[PDB]
Amino acid sequence: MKRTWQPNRRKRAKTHGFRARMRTPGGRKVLKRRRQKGRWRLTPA
Amino acid sequence: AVKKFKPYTPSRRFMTVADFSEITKTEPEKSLVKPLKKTGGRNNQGRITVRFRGGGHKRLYRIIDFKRWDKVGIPAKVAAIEYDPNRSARIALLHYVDGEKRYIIAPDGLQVGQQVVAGPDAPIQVGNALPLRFIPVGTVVHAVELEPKKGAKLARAAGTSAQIQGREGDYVILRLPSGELRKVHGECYATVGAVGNADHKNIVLGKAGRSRWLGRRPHVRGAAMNPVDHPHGGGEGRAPRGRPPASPWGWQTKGLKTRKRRKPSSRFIIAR
RNA sequence: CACCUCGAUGUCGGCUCGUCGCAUCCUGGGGCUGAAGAAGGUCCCAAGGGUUGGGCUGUUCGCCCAUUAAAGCGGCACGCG
RNA sequence: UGCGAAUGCCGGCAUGAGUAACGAUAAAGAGGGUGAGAAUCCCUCUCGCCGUAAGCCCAAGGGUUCCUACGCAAUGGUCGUCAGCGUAGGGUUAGGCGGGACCUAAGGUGAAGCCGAAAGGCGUAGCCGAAGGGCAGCCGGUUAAUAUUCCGGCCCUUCCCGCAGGUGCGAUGGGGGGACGCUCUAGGCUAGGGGGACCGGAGCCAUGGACGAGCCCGGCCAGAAGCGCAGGGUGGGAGGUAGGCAAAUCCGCCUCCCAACAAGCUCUGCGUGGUGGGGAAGCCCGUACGGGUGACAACCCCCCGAAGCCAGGGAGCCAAGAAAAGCCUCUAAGCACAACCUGCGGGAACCCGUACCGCAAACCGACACAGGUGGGCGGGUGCAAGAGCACUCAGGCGCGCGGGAGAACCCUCGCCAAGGAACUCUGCAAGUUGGCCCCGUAACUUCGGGAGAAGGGGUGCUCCCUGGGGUGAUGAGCCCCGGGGAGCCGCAGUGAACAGGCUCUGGCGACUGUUUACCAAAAACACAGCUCUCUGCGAACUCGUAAGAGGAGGUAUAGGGAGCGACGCUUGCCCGGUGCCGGAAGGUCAAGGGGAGGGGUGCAAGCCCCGAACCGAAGCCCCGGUGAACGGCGGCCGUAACUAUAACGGUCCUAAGGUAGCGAAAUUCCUUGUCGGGUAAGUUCCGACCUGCACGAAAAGCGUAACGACCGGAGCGCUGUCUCGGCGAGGGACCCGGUGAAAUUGAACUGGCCGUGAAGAUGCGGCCUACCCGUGGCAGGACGAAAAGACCCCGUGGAGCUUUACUGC
RNA sequence: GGCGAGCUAGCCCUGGCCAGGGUGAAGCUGGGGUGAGACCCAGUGGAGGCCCGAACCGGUGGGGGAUGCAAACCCCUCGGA
RNA sequence: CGUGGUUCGUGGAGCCAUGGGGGAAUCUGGGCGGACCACCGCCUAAGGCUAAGUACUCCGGGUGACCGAUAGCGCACCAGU
RNA sequence: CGCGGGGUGGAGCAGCCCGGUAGCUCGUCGGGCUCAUAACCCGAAGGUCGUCGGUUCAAAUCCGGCCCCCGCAACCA
RNA sequence: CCUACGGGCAGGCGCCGAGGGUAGGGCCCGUGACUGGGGCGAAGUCGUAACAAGGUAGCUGUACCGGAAGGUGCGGCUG
Ligand SMILES: [Mg+2]
Ligand SMILES: [Mg+2]
Ligand SMILES: [Mg+2]
Ligand SMILES: [Mg+2]
Ligand SMILES: [Mg+2]
Ligand SMILES: [Mg+2]
Ligand SMILES: [Mg+2]
Ligand SMILES: [Mg+2]
Ligand SMILES: [Mg+2]
Ligand SMILES: [Mg+2]
Ligand SMILES: [Mg+2]
Ligand SMILES: [Mg+2]
Ligand SMILES: [Mg+2]
Ligand SMILES: [Mg+2]
Ligand SMILES: [Mg+2]
Ligand SMILES: [Mg+2]
Ligand SMILES: [Mg+2]
Ligand SMILES: [Mg+2]
Ligand SMILES: [Mg+2]
Ligand SMILES: [Mg+2]
Ligand SMILES: [Mg+2]
Ligand SMILES: [Mg+2]
Ligand SMILES: [Mg+2]
Ligand SMILES: [Mg+2]
Ligand SMILES: [Mg+2]
Ligand SMILES: [Mg+2]
Ligand SMILES: [Mg+2]
Ligand SMILES: [Mg+2]
Ligand SMILES: [Mg+2]
Ligand SMILES: [Mg+2]
Ligand SMILES: [Mg+2]
Ligand SMILES: [Mg+2]
Ligand SMILES: [Mg+2]
Ligand SMILES: [Mg+2]
Ligand SMILES: [Mg+2]
Ligand SMILES: [Mg+2]
Ligand SMILES: [Mg+2]
Ligand SMILES: [Mg+2]
Ligand SMILES: [Mg+2]
Ligand SMILES: [Mg+2]
Ligand SMILES: [Mg+2]
Ligand SMILES: [Mg+2]
Ligand SMILES: [Mg+2]
Ligand SMILES: [Mg+2]
Ligand SMILES: [Mg+2]
Ligand SMILES: [Mg+2]
Ligand SMILES: [Mg+2]
Ligand SMILES: [Mg+2]
Ligand SMILES: [Mg+2]
Ligand SMILES: [Mg+2]
Ligand SMILES: [Mg+2]
Ligand SMILES: [Mg+2]
Ligand SMILES: [Mg+2]
Ligand SMILES: [Mg+2]
Ligand SMILES: [Mg+2]
Ligand SMILES: [Mg+2]
Ligand SMILES: [Mg+2]
Ligand SMILES: [Mg+2]
Ligand SMILES: [Mg+2]
Ligand SMILES: [Mg+2]
Ligand SMILES: [Mg+2]
Ligand SMILES: [Mg+2]
Ligand SMILES: [Mg+2]
Ligand SMILES: [Mg+2]
Ligand SMILES: [Mg+2]
Ligand SMILES: [Mg+2]
Ligand SMILES: [Mg+2]
Ligand SMILES: [Mg+2]
Ligand SMILES: [Mg+2]
Ligand SMILES: [Mg+2]
Ligand SMILES: [Mg+2]
Ligand SMILES: [Mg+2]
Ligand SMILES: [Mg+2]
Ligand SMILES: [Mg+2]
Ligand SMILES: [Mg+2]
Ligand SMILES: [Mg+2]
Ligand SMILES: [Mg+2]
Ligand SMILES: [Mg+2]
Ligand SMILES: [Mg+2]
Ligand SMILES: [Mg+2]
Ligand SMILES: [Mg+2]
Ligand SMILES: [Mg+2]
Ligand SMILES: [Mg+2]
Ligand SMILES: [Mg+2]
Ligand SMILES: [Mg+2]
Ligand SMILES: [Mg+2]
Ligand SMILES: [Mg+2]
Ligand SMILES: [Mg+2]
Ligand SMILES: [Mg+2]
Ligand SMILES: [Mg+2]
Ligand SMILES: [Mg+2]
Ligand SMILES: [Mg+2]
Ligand SMILES: [Mg+2]
Ligand SMILES: [Mg+2]
Ligand SMILES: [Mg+2]
Ligand SMILES: [Mg+2]
Ligand SMILES: [Mg+2]
Ligand SMILES: [Mg+2]
Ligand SMILES: [Mg+2]
Ligand SMILES: [Mg+2]
Ligand SMILES: [Mg+2]
Ligand SMILES: [Mg+2]
Ligand SMILES: [Mg+2]
Ligand SMILES: [Mg+2]
Ligand SMILES: [Mg+2]
Ligand SMILES: [Mg+2]
Ligand SMILES: [Mg+2]
Ligand SMILES: [Mg+2]
Ligand SMILES: [Mg+2]
Ligand SMILES: [Mg+2]
Ligand SMILES: [Mg+2]
Ligand SMILES: [Mg+2]
Ligand SMILES: [Mg+2]
Ligand SMILES: [Mg+2]
Ligand SMILES: [Mg+2]
Ligand SMILES: [Mg+2]
Ligand SMILES: [Mg+2]
Ligand SMILES: [Mg+2]
Ligand SMILES: [Mg+2]
Ligand SMILES: [Mg+2]
Ligand SMILES: [Mg+2]
Ligand SMILES: [Mg+2]
Ligand SMILES: [Mg+2]
Ligand SMILES: [Mg+2]
Ligand SMILES: [Mg+2]
Ligand SMILES: [Mg+2]
Ligand SMILES: [Mg+2]
Ligand SMILES: [Mg+2]
Ligand SMILES: [Mg+2]
Ligand SMILES: [Mg+2]
Ligand SMILES: [Mg+2]
Ligand SMILES: [Mg+2]
Ligand SMILES: [Mg+2]
Ligand SMILES: [Mg+2]
Ligand SMILES: [Mg+2]
Ligand SMILES: [Mg+2]
Ligand SMILES: [Mg+2]
Ligand SMILES: [Mg+2]
Ligand SMILES: [Mg+2]
Ligand SMILES: [Mg+2]
Ligand SMILES: [Mg+2]
Ligand SMILES: [Mg+2]
Ligand SMILES: [Mg+2]
Ligand SMILES: [Mg+2]
Ligand SMILES: [Mg+2]
Ligand SMILES: [Mg+2]
Ligand SMILES: [Mg+2]
Ligand SMILES: [Mg+2]
Ligand SMILES: [Mg+2]
Ligand SMILES: [Mg+2]
Ligand SMILES: [Mg+2]
Ligand SMILES: [Mg+2]
Ligand SMILES: [Mg+2]
Ligand SMILES: [Mg+2]
Ligand SMILES: [Mg+2]
Ligand SMILES: [Mg+2]
Ligand SMILES: [Mg+2]
Ligand SMILES: [Mg+2]
Ligand SMILES: [Mg+2]
Ligand SMILES: [Mg+2]
Ligand SMILES: [Mg+2]
Ligand SMILES: [Mg+2]
Ligand SMILES: [Mg+2]
Ligand SMILES: [Mg+2]
Ligand SMILES: [Mg+2]
Ligand SMILES: [Mg+2]
Ligand SMILES: [Mg+2]
Ligand SMILES: [Mg+2]
Ligand SMILES: [Mg+2]
Ligand SMILES: [Mg+2]
Ligand SMILES: [Mg+2]
Ligand SMILES: [Mg+2]
Ligand SMILES: [Mg+2]
Ligand SMILES: [Mg+2]
Ligand SMILES: [Mg+2]
Ligand SMILES: [Mg+2]
Ligand SMILES: [Mg+2]
Ligand SMILES: [Mg+2]
Ligand SMILES: [Mg+2]
Ligand SMILES: [Mg+2]
Ligand SMILES: [Mg+2]
Ligand SMILES: [Mg+2]
Ligand SMILES: [Mg+2]
Ligand SMILES: [Mg+2]
Ligand SMILES: [Mg+2]
Ligand SMILES: [Mg+2]
Ligand SMILES: [Mg+2]
Ligand SMILES: [Mg+2]
Ligand SMILES: [Mg+2]
Ligand SMILES: [Mg+2]
Ligand SMILES: [Mg+2]
Ligand SMILES: [Mg+2]
Ligand SMILES: [Mg+2]
Ligand SMILES: [Mg+2]
Ligand SMILES: [Mg+2]
Ligand SMILES: [Mg+2]
Ligand SMILES: [Mg+2]
Ligand SMILES: [Mg+2]
Ligand SMILES: [Mg+2]
Ligand SMILES: [Mg+2]
Ligand SMILES: [Mg+2]
Ligand SMILES: [Mg+2]
Ligand SMILES: [Mg+2]
Ligand SMILES: [Mg+2]
Ligand SMILES: [Mg+2]
Ligand SMILES: [Mg+2]
Ligand SMILES: [Mg+2]
Ligand SMILES: [Mg+2]
Ligand SMILES: [Mg+2]
Ligand SMILES: [Mg+2]
Ligand SMILES: [Mg+2]
Ligand SMILES: [Mg+2]
Ligand SMILES: [Mg+2]
Ligand SMILES: [Mg+2]
Ligand SMILES: [Mg+2]
Ligand SMILES: [Mg+2]
Ligand SMILES: [Mg+2]
Ligand SMILES: [Mg+2]
Ligand SMILES: [Mg+2]
Ligand SMILES: [Mg+2]
Ligand SMILES: [Mg+2]
Ligand SMILES: [Mg+2]
Ligand SMILES: [Mg+2]
Ligand SMILES: [Mg+2]
Ligand SMILES: [Mg+2]
Ligand SMILES: [Mg+2]
Ligand SMILES: [Mg+2]
Ligand SMILES: [Mg+2]
Ligand SMILES: [Mg+2]
Ligand SMILES: [Mg+2]
Ligand SMILES: [Mg+2]
Ligand SMILES: [Mg+2]
Ligand SMILES: [Mg+2]
Ligand SMILES: [Mg+2]
Ligand SMILES: [Mg+2]
Ligand SMILES: [Mg+2]
Ligand SMILES: [Mg+2]
Ligand SMILES: [Mg+2]
Ligand SMILES: [Mg+2]
Ligand SMILES: [Mg+2]
Ligand SMILES: [Mg+2]
Ligand SMILES: [Mg+2]
Ligand SMILES: [Mg+2]
Ligand SMILES: [Mg+2]
Ligand SMILES: [Mg+2]
Ligand SMILES: [Mg+2]
Ligand SMILES: [Mg+2]
Ligand SMILES: [Mg+2]
């Protein structure tokens, strides 16, 4: 039946994308955290 | 005055529709003087703050003239009477001799063709607006202002009206549709006549759908809920209130008065 | 009563399949009778086999209808998921 | 710092086991080819399956999967020469398609401005924001692979410059327009389709007949201007003007005068059109796909005909149906050797996408997963219609293990003598019924219904006669509705497929609807409708610290809260307690005021601290009201000229002692109450009685036509439900070849009885029985597996919920 | 303290979809009727949380499946349309 | 008056800070020495700056009765993969 | 079996707490008024306090046992 | 089969048809747990509604209420 993942390029960017992450102070920390952990990708591709 | 139907379906058996004979040639609803786009929206910033709303036919707003003193002296001709979905009353299209067009909330009797006008002048006749002080004591009026220059606010619902009971000082004593005895400033504009379309109160929606067209989603009793979410939810099964009847938010809902006591408005009132 | 089982021994009734006990419902053999005969009563021997179909109720049970040689009681984790 | 246990942790390898499985029962067979190797790759022929698809085209998502060469270790549920797999090379071409150098929608963001300890929250304009508005490309050819993109043909847009001709030009501003619902629908077209005795075309005569008005195949597509046909849009002129936040000559309003029609003007659709292009079967070529010929192909009439086009078309209706730009008009600054408008000519025209999958082996589901995924096309014949059903075209597929065998048992199917619900918790299940036309149809009813009630008859083919309509000329032909008559055949004519079993009677809910995604669809929720109550508008109420916002651009015929729940007849008594409402008195009451009087220290002025009276809110007390407010609504005893019973009476208590109606009930404990009905028999069902353990009037009372995949009772019909089984079919099970899991598992050389044992022994005692090892089967035992029992208790363990528990906010 | 409404629930903006058949409300026109009416009848008309039934949305009963094709599926049946 | 800070939890509760109300003085002015008064003393509020001694280790180096690939950082190896 | 309440003239209720006093209405009996009955008025009688024990100087009263009566309870199972 | 054969009879088919069967209606009668009132019955119970202002003038149509007669409201009649 209909499962939970329903890919949608715009939604993904609008929700987890770099710019969205930079607006909220909470988001900017997610970046700070990932950057400090040395992630190769700060944001979903 | 009110249409019946033959029971050729259940619900049609009890269903009742408004009479639209008063509606002078009409359908398109006069762009320019309105409509504006009306923002159907059931919440505030995110959150529902009035339960059980949403859906129901799309609707164009008619920007109506709740301040007639806007054009004192200038007479106008009643061009049309039309259906306004945003209110119980019906609206009249006014052709001012200025060439200005405006919708007025149509009073009972108002016939297409009549001249109408507003001002201290103005012949006390249905359709005309005046400051309250210049209106004969005892005359029935509508679309009243509550404070001078702040626009009409009282007696606008289909069938309603206020009565002028007397004057005292800069104020006059009105009897409002509610039955309340109110002092209002004599400078406040009113308009002679009662509102009209007074058979409105006698329509029978007939079916659930009809309520839905009007944007009214099903309303559920506290009784039908659980304690988590209403003072009346619980039991096993059916259950009296087991407390003084309450609203979802805890307050009592049978008689418990709610008007703020120390309200400055207090010294201008005197009834039910 | 609280002894094994609560890091699990699935619980009524029905169905299916039975097997065993005899304190025997029928059939077989007996004694006694307040046993003329026929039919019973009561006790003794006997477990080979047999021990119906339906209405009512989830029912076990029981009541009832129509039969029958008889429409037997119990045990098997109130046998058997 | 020493391991055997922790349902320990990581890893490795075992057991079950050559066992279950190999993923839809649409299906396969042979020949030839390739190759080290072939049921599995290529080719041919035969067979089967999809065809409102299982074919084709878009949008998402995916991101090389695309084409080609080489290749098979792994991935492929087997095989593999094959592949969506490994290596390499190639492949995506736009002024007109989509999106962007356009518009705005919800919403988002946000100069101004407002609020907030910080973070930050709001917010007019503006800006962002699309599958909506606007906007210029059609047909065909070409590649192994792209094409409205390259090409060929025909056609068009904007921008810059210039030439000419025209006009007061000129905007972010004014105005118009864009511009809008649902249902039904006219005319005329188009797409699409059928037929043709006409036109073109290779061939064909088998097997008894046919050289025939035979069989088979095809008979179009695009196209500017002009021209037709059909529609859409639109009145013209003059005068006045104070309104459209400046100004208008524009729009609005008034007057007058001319058209009232689409006349004209304008726009669109379709036809036609210079020209351009396509062009079957069959046969021949080799494919792995295509290519030649047919060909100088023909290229035409008739019919059916859209849900699509003319489109802003028409009618009706109520629930009353975006915005903004493009566009046109108006003027403002400004400029008017400007500028704009028209025509012509020359130049200029950018960024991104474009492969391939796309109902699926390439997307979402760990999988080449029987699930899920939005838009368009979706041919033919028949069946009343249709996107239904059967078969079939184009196209695409036989589902990535096979070969045998013919047991039990299982699944999915077909049939059954006599009986026909005797089955069972229950007709569960299955069967019966079944489409269309006609006849015909009850109680009751809210007059609509109930109705497809029920129950019946007809149903094919042949010839003859005949009515009406459409399209054509009235006509023929073609198409469409029929009507009458006489006959033919079978067991059977909706001959296959798709297609109600019916009735009677209770309970609950009025009704259509809604719900526990994944054990409950219901008598639960909702619902129109009735009542109570709050709310005068900066409304109440809700969200928020606030600003702010919803309410509502609403205003008591409105909005919030609560209960009840269509409709009918109704809805009694109690205000003592609790709630709410009212009450300027009185009692009590905090801070504060007030200070009579007292205390500490100073030599003293003083400083400092207590402190009575009395004056001080809400709240509470107190006095009243209030029942569609929380709620409540009696006990014992006696009595009538048979008996029995008690209309009547006595007494005790209450705030008042249950009215109507109903009642062994979705409520009745005793209980299968008693009586009557149904049945041969009735713990249930229906009617009734009233002894109501423990009905009763808006947590409504009693009824009610219609409605229900609700729950109960009965009958007819029909049956494999059953007496009571039997046979048959296919997919498994079984054997062979290929691949090959799992939970479980202290180790095992693992028998019966009677005992014993922590009380239910393969493992101890006695006796009995018993050669070693498997295979197909059954399920009594291994207190069999699974899950650290959900029940129960325990823990001064947790959590949701309640309130006149405590204490806070 | 952050992350989530790409599932699911509600609402907001903008689009799309619902084969075919049946029943036949009002209104309208006509006829009758009356002092005038109500009203009756015929045709026309085409209303409805109306009927039958695909798509589509469902999930009623049964059977199968239960280390599944599937961590909700398949078949028959059924509800709305 | 309401609170915080200090060992101080309203305590005999001073001191320092301050949301509210009232509200001065400039050396004989003011604060403090734990309620308050006297006495005796200490100190100058309502402006600001100020090295060093102190904390930490992304980074570099030196050491080890520190590990030695199930250890040691999650990573000795193209791992925050 | 549990828990609470109760038994008092003929009927129905007090008095039991706080020991010494049995009280109320109705009924019963006698007498009035009426022709008569009832209503009404005047008089009166009638109970050891369920029963058996115990406490006390004294028990309806305080305590215990039995007997009945009313009401509640009997849940997970 | 018979002829006196372009005929008759036998025999075959068809129509209608007594009635039987299936189904649904209509009227009437009998009967039924139980239930409604009614009539009648020498000396039963409760009250007093009416007849004399019947001791609240009566009666009345309706409406509500009450063991019961009845009472009350609204309007009417006088008998
Ligand atoms: Mg779906
Ligand atoms: Mg994922
Ligand atoms: Mg996942
Ligand atoms: Mg998108
Ligand atoms: Mg920062
Ligand atoms: Mg990197
Ligand atoms: Mg937000
Ligand atoms: Mg209403
Ligand atoms: Mg509700
Ligand atoms: Mg609930
Ligand atoms: Mg919640
Ligand atoms: Mg609550
Ligand atoms: Mg409650
Ligand atoms: Mg209850
Ligand atoms: Mg024990
Ligand atoms: Mg013990
Ligand atoms: Mg165990
Ligand atoms: Mg014996
Ligand atoms: Mg014996
Ligand atoms: Mg014998
Ligand atoms: Mg004998
Ligand atoms: Mg004898
Ligand atoms: Mg039964
Ligand atoms: Mg028995
Ligand atoms: Mg029994
Ligand atoms: Mg036995
Ligand atoms: Mg037992
Ligand atoms: Mg037994
Ligand atoms: Mg048992
Ligand atoms: Mg079982
Ligand atoms: Mg069982
Ligand atoms: Mg070890
Ligand atoms: Mg050990
Ligand atoms: Mg095995
Ligand atoms: Mg096997
Ligand atoms: Mg196998
Ligand atoms: Mg197969
Ligand atoms: Mg293949
Ligand atoms: Mg091929
Ligand atoms: Mg893509
Ligand atoms: Mg690749
Ligand atoms: Mg390929
Ligand atoms: Mg190859
Ligand atoms: Mg390989
Ligand atoms: Mg392989
Ligand atoms: Mg596989
Ligand atoms: Mg090879
Ligand atoms: Mg490849
Ligand atoms: Mg395209
Ligand atoms: Mg573009
Ligand atoms: Mg540019
Ligand atoms: Mg843009
Ligand atoms: Mg924009
Ligand atoms: Mg800030
Ligand atoms: Mg913001
Ligand atoms: Mg905004
Ligand atoms: Mg568009
Ligand atoms: Mg458009
Ligand atoms: Mg374009
Ligand atoms: Mg092309
Ligand atoms: Mg291609
Ligand atoms: Mg080109
Ligand atoms: Mg010029
Ligand atoms: Mg000028
Ligand atoms: Mg504009
Ligand atoms: Mg048409
Ligand atoms: Mg065409
Ligand atoms: Mg055509
Ligand atoms: Mg020819
Ligand atoms: Mg030739
Ligand atoms: Mg021949
Ligand atoms: Mg020829
Ligand atoms: Mg042809
Ligand atoms: Mg043709
Ligand atoms: Mg064509
Ligand atoms: Mg053409
Ligand atoms: Mg004009
Ligand atoms: Mg003008
Ligand atoms: Mg102006
Ligand atoms: Mg003009
Ligand atoms: Mg025209
Ligand atoms: Mg054309
Ligand atoms: Mg043309
Ligand atoms: Mg040509
Ligand atoms: Mg040519
Ligand atoms: Mg060709
Ligand atoms: Mg190839
Ligand atoms: Mg229109
Ligand atoms: Mg703009
Ligand atoms: Mg101009
Ligand atoms: Mg040009
Ligand atoms: Mg492409
Ligand atoms: Mg492509
Ligand atoms: Mg494709
Ligand atoms: Mg699918
Ligand atoms: Mg599909
Ligand atoms: Mg599709
Ligand atoms: Mg496909
Ligand atoms: Mg594929
Ligand atoms: Mg596969
Ligand atoms: Mg699949
Ligand atoms: Mg997949
Ligand atoms: Mg499904
Ligand atoms: Mg079609
Ligand atoms: Mg078809
Ligand atoms: Mg036919
Ligand atoms: Mg059909
Ligand atoms: Mg089909
Ligand atoms: Mg084919
Ligand atoms: Mg195959
Ligand atoms: Mg397969
Ligand atoms: Mg068959
Ligand atoms: Mg049979
Ligand atoms: Mg038979
Ligand atoms: Mg039968
Ligand atoms: Mg039986
Ligand atoms: Mg039975
Ligand atoms: Mg059942
Ligand atoms: Mg039944
Ligand atoms: Mg069935
Ligand atoms: Mg059959
Ligand atoms: Mg059927
Ligand atoms: Mg008929
Ligand atoms: Mg009918
Ligand atoms: Mg019925
Ligand atoms: Mg029928
Ligand atoms: Mg029939
Ligand atoms: Mg035939
Ligand atoms: Mg004709
Ligand atoms: Mg035509
Ligand atoms: Mg003709
Ligand atoms: Mg005929
Ligand atoms: Mg026939
Ligand atoms: Mg049917
Ligand atoms: Mg009933
Ligand atoms: Mg319902
Ligand atoms: Mg739904
Ligand atoms: Mg659902
Ligand atoms: Mg569920
Ligand atoms: Mg659940
Ligand atoms: Mg507001
Ligand atoms: Mg608003
Ligand atoms: Mg209200
Ligand atoms: Mg309810
Ligand atoms: Mg109800
Ligand atoms: Mg009541
Ligand atoms: Mg009373
Ligand atoms: Mg009360
Ligand atoms: Mg009171
Ligand atoms: Mg009260
Ligand atoms: Mg009060
Ligand atoms: Mg006072
Ligand atoms: Mg004080
Ligand atoms: Mg003081
Ligand atoms: Mg002193
Ligand atoms: Mg006082
Ligand atoms: Mg009180
Ligand atoms: Mg008083
Ligand atoms: Mg007696
Ligand atoms: Mg006698
Ligand atoms: Mg006597
Ligand atoms: Mg009495
Ligand atoms: Mg009661
Ligand atoms: Mg009663
Ligand atoms: Mg009754
Ligand atoms: Mg009964
Ligand atoms: Mg009850
Ligand atoms: Mg009987
Ligand atoms: Mg009976
Ligand atoms: Mg039952
Ligand atoms: Mg009882
Ligand atoms: Mg009730
Ligand atoms: Mg009750
Ligand atoms: Mg009630
Ligand atoms: Mg009822
Ligand atoms: Mg329903
Ligand atoms: Mg149902
Ligand atoms: Mg029966
Ligand atoms: Mg069978
Ligand atoms: Mg077979
Ligand atoms: Mg094998
Ligand atoms: Mg052995
Ligand atoms: Mg043993
Ligand atoms: Mg031993
Ligand atoms: Mg042994
Ligand atoms: Mg063996
Ligand atoms: Mg074996
Ligand atoms: Mg076993
Ligand atoms: Mg087995
Ligand atoms: Mg176990
Ligand atoms: Mg445990
Ligand atoms: Mg605790
Ligand atoms: Mg969502
Ligand atoms: Mg479609
Ligand atoms: Mg539609
Ligand atoms: Mg229709
Ligand atoms: Mg007429
Ligand atoms: Mg008609
Ligand atoms: Mg009509
Ligand atoms: Mg019609
Ligand atoms: Mg419907
Ligand atoms: Mg229906
Ligand atoms: Mg149906
Ligand atoms: Mg349907
Ligand atoms: Mg299902
Ligand atoms: Mg369900
Ligand atoms: Mg099942
Ligand atoms: Mg199932
Ligand atoms: Mg169906
Ligand atoms: Mg269906
Ligand atoms: Mg402190
Ligand atoms: Mg303390
Ligand atoms: Mg502290
Ligand atoms: Mg001090
Ligand atoms: Mg201060
Ligand atoms: Mg000083
Ligand atoms: Mg100091
Ligand atoms: Mg100091
Ligand atoms: Mg200083
Ligand atoms: Mg300083
Ligand atoms: Mg510093
Ligand atoms: Mg340190
Ligand atoms: Mg370092
Ligand atoms: Mg070492
Ligand atoms: Mg290692
Ligand atoms: Mg390591
Ligand atoms: Mg090593
Ligand atoms: Mg490190
Ligand atoms: Mg590691
Ligand atoms: Mg690395
Ligand atoms: Mg007594
Ligand atoms: Mg005493
Ligand atoms: Mg007396
Ligand atoms: Mg006396
Ligand atoms: Mg005693
Ligand atoms: Mg004594
Ligand atoms: Mg409990
Ligand atoms: Mg009859
Ligand atoms: Mg009688
Ligand atoms: Mg009688
Ligand atoms: Mg009297
Ligand atoms: Mg009287
Ligand atoms: Mg009287
Ligand atoms: Mg009289
Ligand atoms: Mg009366
Ligand atoms: Mg009565
Ligand atoms: Mg009484
Ligand atoms: Mg009177």
